[PDB]
This record gives sequence, structure tokens and C-alpha cells, in this order.
Amino acid sequence: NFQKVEKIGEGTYGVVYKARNKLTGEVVALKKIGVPSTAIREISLLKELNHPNIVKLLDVIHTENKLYLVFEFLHQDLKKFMDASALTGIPLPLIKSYLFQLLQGLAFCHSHRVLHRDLKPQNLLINTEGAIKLADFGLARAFGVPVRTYTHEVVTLWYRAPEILLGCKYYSTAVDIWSLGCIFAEMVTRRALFPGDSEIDQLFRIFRTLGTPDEVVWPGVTSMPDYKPSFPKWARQDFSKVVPPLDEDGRSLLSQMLHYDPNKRISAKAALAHPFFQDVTKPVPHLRL
Ligand SMILES: CC(C)c1cnn2c(NCc3ccccc3)cc(N[C@@H](CO)[C@H](O)CO)nc12
Repeated sequence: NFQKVEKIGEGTYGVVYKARNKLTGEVVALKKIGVPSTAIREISLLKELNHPNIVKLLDVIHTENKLYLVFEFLHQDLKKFMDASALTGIPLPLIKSYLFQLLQGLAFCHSHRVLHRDLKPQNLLINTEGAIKLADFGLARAFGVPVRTYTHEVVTLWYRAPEILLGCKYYSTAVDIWSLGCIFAEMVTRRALFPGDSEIDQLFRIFRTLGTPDEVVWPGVTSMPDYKPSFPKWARQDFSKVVPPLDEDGRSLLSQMLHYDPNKRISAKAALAHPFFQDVTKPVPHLRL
């Protein structure tokens, strides 16, 4: 039903193509992943979870022991945009608008009790209208998040919340707040905040910046499955050192998004109310297509 126009990239679950609907001219992104019917039932329910900051899921097609997901197509991703902005950075009003829009996307999904679980710049997609959109929402619950992609590329740990790294089995909406916080910091500084290259390196990078967590800041932490008394005990650093030249409001929100305790970490809804968004607007990015 579709002719491929070009390879878009390799996703966690399979290859993604820009394609034109061979009869209707419609340009879409087709993601190609026999599948368990649990994964079919779950994915199908996502066709209803529509929001302007969630990439629209157009169709799910189960055929020939393969699964195709047909999505609306966006022309750029946030990872590419950040690399393209390396030399001068993303201007603050655009960072602010993108953070605000993503939190609206989270507030929506969270309200329907759906989490993403694997937010990263690769799956935040942007258009010429100044919009940014969450892709892959809901796919982690459907297939798990594995250690490597189907092409054996490493699944990044850089945005993983510490409760997940600490072996927690039942994680909450707060894991998406943690990742988005990490992505916010990386847009501001132009460098990944916690670029771990193993689970313990990712944990220790977290502890080196935010302090080794203990029962004072996180009740129950010492009881988590992968917690070890023998973790080195690092002191917390100042956010003023971590994401200069972010302003006091943005530092305050960041600090709330990166609370160790997922019960104390700010909600997407609360975050939309933060003073940081007092003067939020919607600029246009410059994109070369
Ligand atoms: C499939 C749909 C969400 C979807 C819709 N657009 N799109 C883009 N657009 C940006 C782009 C990048 C290169 C060439 C042309 C456009 C990248 C992408 N990336 C995949 C793979 O890199 C990621 O898995 C997030 O879905 N997935 C998608």
C-alpha cells in the first residue's frame, strides 16, 4: 500500500521509513517491527490517545507475521536539531516553548495512566510550525525496553530515572518527568547531563551530580533491589554549576524534575503551573529541510 521514499532511521523496535500511500498520495512514517496478541491489544488502544504533542498513530497493521505502525511524519528530530544548533545553542524562548509543549503531552498521557518510559531526543520530533511531539508513547509497555535495538545498537541509558536503574519493578509517571528534566538540561547546556555508558556508570554519574541518595532524601531507597551499601557517598553539587546560565526559575523547575524521590518529583500538571512558564510563548525554529 506504500512506497518507501527514504530510510528515516533504526528505532528501538525496527526500521522506520518515510513512505507515500501508493493510492492517496499521503506521506507518512511507517515503522516495521507473529507478535503476541498482548502487544497487539496494547498498541491498538494507543490509536485513541490523541493529543497535539503526541505524534499521531494513524493505523496499526498486523500482517505476514510482521507489525507496521503508520504514523504522521515530521520533518526533523530534536537530536538533529540540537546538533545543528551546537555552535550557538537553542534560544531560550524556544527551549521554554518545547519544554512547555512536552509537559502538556506528558500531562495528557499521564492523565490516561499511560507512560512513555523511554523519552530521549531521538523520539522528540519537531515541525515547521514550532511544535514538538512525543514519539513511541506506549510502545515500551507493549514490548518492554531491551538492552540493544533490533540492529544491536545500544539502547541509551542517559535519560533513565534512578528508580529504574535501582531495579524498581513498578515505576510511575515520574520516570518521564526525570527523562524530560535531563533533556531540558541538555538543550540549555548543549551537552548530555548524565551520559552513562553502563548501568553503574549512569547511576554514578547521577550520584556525582545530585549526591549519593540515602534514606534522608529518598525513604525506602536503601531497600531497592539493586541498591548497595557499598555505593560511594558523593556530595550534591549546586544547579548553578550544572546548567548555567539557566535562570533561577528554570533551575528551580529542573531541580523539581530531578527529585530522587518519585513521590516528591514534580508532576507534568504541576510543572505547567511553574513560574518558569510565566512568559512562555511559541517561537518558530529555523529548519533547513
Ligand atoms: C515513526 C514516527 C514516530 C516518525 C515520524 N517522523 N519521524 C521522524 N522524523 C524526523 C526525520 C528524521 C530523518 C529523516 C526524515 C525525518 C523520525 C523518526 N525517528 C525514529 C527512528 O530514528 C525514532 O524511532 C522515533 O520514532 N520517527 C518518526
